[PDB]
Amino acid sequence: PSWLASALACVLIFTIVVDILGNLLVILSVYRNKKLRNAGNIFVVSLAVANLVVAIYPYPLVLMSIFNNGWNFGYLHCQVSAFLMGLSVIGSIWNITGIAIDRYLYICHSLKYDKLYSSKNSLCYVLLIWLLTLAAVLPNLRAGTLQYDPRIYSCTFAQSVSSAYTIAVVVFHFLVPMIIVIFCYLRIWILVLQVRGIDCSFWNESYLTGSRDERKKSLLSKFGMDEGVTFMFIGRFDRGQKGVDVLLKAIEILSSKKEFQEMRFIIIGKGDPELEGWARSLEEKHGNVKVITEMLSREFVRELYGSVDFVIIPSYFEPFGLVALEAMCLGAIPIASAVGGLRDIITNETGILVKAGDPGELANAILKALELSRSDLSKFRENCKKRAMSFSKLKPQDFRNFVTMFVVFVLFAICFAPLNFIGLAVASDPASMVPRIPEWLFVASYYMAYFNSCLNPIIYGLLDQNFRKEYRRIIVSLCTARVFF
Ligand SMILES: COc1ccc2cccc(CCNC(C)=O)c2c1
Repeated sequence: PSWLASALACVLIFTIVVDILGNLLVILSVYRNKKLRNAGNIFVVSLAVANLVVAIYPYPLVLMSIFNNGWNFGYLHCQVSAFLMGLSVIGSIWNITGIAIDRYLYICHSLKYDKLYSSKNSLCYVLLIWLLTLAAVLPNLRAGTLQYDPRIYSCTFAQSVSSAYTIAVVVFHFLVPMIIVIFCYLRIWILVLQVRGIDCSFWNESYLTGSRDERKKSLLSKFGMDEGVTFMFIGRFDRGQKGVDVLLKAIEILSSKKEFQEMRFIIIGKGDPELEGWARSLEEKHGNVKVITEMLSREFVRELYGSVDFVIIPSYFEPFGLVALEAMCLGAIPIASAVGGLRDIITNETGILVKAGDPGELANAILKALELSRSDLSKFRENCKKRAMSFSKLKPQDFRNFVTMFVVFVLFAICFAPLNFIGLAVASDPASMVPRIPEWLFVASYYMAYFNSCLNPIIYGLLDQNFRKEYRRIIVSLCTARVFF
């Protein structure tokens, strides 16, 4: 391990150099560029400062202590260096949490409003984060959980001092931010796919001829049934995916009610033959229920969306649910299950939301849909059309910034995943897990987390076009001089 000592010194030498130069460039680039001068990027400046703190005083002492093979400085120099390392690591994960919340609210704001998301309170949330990070690192001085570790030649937070302090540090300052951020970028990725998936040039009301009342009367006549509140279902027949079984059980509940005579049902799909029989059974017993097992054209489905009054989406698990959004394009008021994706698309103003897997509540939701006059429906169709219109509005946008900030988080998660995992293993039995954990695994977990501090500016340049432009802009301005001929 003689060479392993010099190699460890190189990793830090690289980190210190790239951090000091790189994160200083990030601070300048945001102030210099008008494109990067937005309020939502105050967190980026705050995260870069957190990265700079460790390369100025803690890391340099750790670098000497590799060569010295011990702590040749005081106890205050150990307690303070461990403290600034805390504010940095804890500050970095909460700043990344801030950006993840900021960017999720940004897509939601651009959907509901024509004006861009201002990020007006960005400076206040940064100060709140630093008051939170200080409140978590500060009690480690009095408890005495900060001490030198010879293996990693540094003064850090010892995971073997108090297991209660480590479990709280792993849950509240790693597992808690991780969940918040993974959920945020999950909801962003769905909304970007919904923007991608919609086609306002195909699913357009223009393609339809006469009035909705005339087109509904025409569609119902061809199916052999008179005028009424027409409901539609479209999707494969399955016991626990698209929930055709929930709809079928609900029609039976409604068949006895005097309100059923004023209803019309057009079920479309194919799957489980038992469900296919159940549907055809009600088609016989009731003349207001029509089943289509055949595959209908995208052109005809578009005409159906434009003619029917409602579209029932009783799906158990629907992640995107473009069908709900496609129906809204042609004024079909959706009645859908409160599932992830459908919860995003359907507003309380646009459609009716119901609990997934309940035929009772769906029957009452279909009843609520029936207890609505021609005047009430016309505004609901308008809102449905306006909501689908806002999704296509975001199509020309450059979603490249969301990828960079996601890569920033992804890399942070890789660097600190072993350190927080070892911290849980050590928390089980501190006396037993000290030799049970391999030395290479302990050293690698710590130095990965150290290298992370210089990673963020390298990522900004290789992915964000505006950052790469301003890096060369500042570099050339200080290299080249001014002279007169
Ligand atoms: C919890 O507070 C601190 C205070 C100082 C630190 C200094 C260096 C590194 C860490 C993270 C090590 N925590 C885990 C759970 O692995 C610190 C954490």
